Amino acid sequence: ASLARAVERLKAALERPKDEFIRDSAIQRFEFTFELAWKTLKTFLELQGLEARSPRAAIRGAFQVGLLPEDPFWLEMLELRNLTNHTYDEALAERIYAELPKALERFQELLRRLE
Amino acid sequence: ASLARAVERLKAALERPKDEFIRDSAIQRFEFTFELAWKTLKTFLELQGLEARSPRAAIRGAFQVGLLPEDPFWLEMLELRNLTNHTYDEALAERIYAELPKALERFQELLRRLE
Repeated sequence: ASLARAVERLKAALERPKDEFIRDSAIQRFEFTFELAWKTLKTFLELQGLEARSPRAAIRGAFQVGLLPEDPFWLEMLELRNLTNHTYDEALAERIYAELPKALERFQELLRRLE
Repeated sequence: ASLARAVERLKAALERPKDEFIRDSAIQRFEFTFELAWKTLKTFLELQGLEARSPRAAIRGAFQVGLLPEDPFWLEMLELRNLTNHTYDEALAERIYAELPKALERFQELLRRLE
């Protein structure tokens, strides 16, 4: 499970010229990237004593323990991520794809900070 | 939200010639088309005067009331449905995709029977 590669796959879909297929595939890739992301934070945090038993906690953890800089947007992403399974609603699909480009910026940031 | 419509969205992605983006989008259209499917059984069961709290309970209930015929593949789908988030692993995505054409036959069947 490589984070650097999951990002590469998300970026990929995000550069293509949008249509419903590339859209959904972007959303799809957004989810598994987020899974590897928070697990990353987890492992990192646990390494130094702290404990994260859930994504939000891993976000909150990284925020205090330095790592990621105070960005209320991460919590915003977490919220979108819970909707991916309700995208049978095409408007919600669009509403989500609209924020992926930013979400990508955050992931690219985490990759950097993890040195 | 229409199940019949969500099924049509899956069919579409399945007819198009394959590649990564289409692959991933078919997975994502499965992630939600399945969510509507169990929420549709739940509703049906409720109207039947029964109770179903979870996806499995709903599928088991479907078999009991005689809506759907005995088919162990429905549980395999649920097992697949819960792996979408572990798609950062491409060997898995391919494993899921391969089973989608079968899953579509079953969704179309459910739709046909709710008639």
